[PDB]
Amino acid sequence: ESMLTGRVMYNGEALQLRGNEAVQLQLYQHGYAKHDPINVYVNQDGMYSANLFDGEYQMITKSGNGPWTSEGRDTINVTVAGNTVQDVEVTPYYLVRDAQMTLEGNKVNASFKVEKVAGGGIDRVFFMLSTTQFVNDAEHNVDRYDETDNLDAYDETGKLYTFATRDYTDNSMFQTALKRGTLFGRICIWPKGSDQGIYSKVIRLK
Repeated sequence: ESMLTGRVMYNGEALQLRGNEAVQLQLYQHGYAKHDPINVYVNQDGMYSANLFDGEYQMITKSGNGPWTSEGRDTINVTVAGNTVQDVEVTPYYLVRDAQMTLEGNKVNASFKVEKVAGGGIDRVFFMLSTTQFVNDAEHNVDRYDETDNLDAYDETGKLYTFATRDYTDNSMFQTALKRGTLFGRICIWPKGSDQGIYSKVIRLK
């Protein structure tokens, strides 16, 4: 069996997603009308891998699934002949730019800049803390902190967003992560209309 791999990307760059099983691509072998696809998951770094027999496939994003619009959505004809690469281009709503999360004693200061692509408005923004690198909207074994006011005031490319400072003095997992020297963070923009967040890269704060 061969491996079909690739990236979900925009303008040359793989997207930062919720890994696990939240974002799926579809592979069709009998035409789109037959509505019988193979499921392929996309990881937190925008990469997918599928174990397939050689042959002809049509690959497409799953309608409505992922922090992007249907712009340019169409089937991509793929010939799998041994291990094969095929990227998928999408148009995101937003990207999280210049993400910074800094540790100051027991406090965390997080900020970022908005890049507006398709746009449509920002539903919520939040950051996550974790003792490991696997951090997303559901997995965050130290904290998740959301802000939801005035987000329309940041709905423009280049706008700097600064979170309220958060103190983690009595969080045993946090204090342990400090002492073990292992604290990870991530930031998310949730676009209005999206089923999924778009993220910064994972940041190691300590």
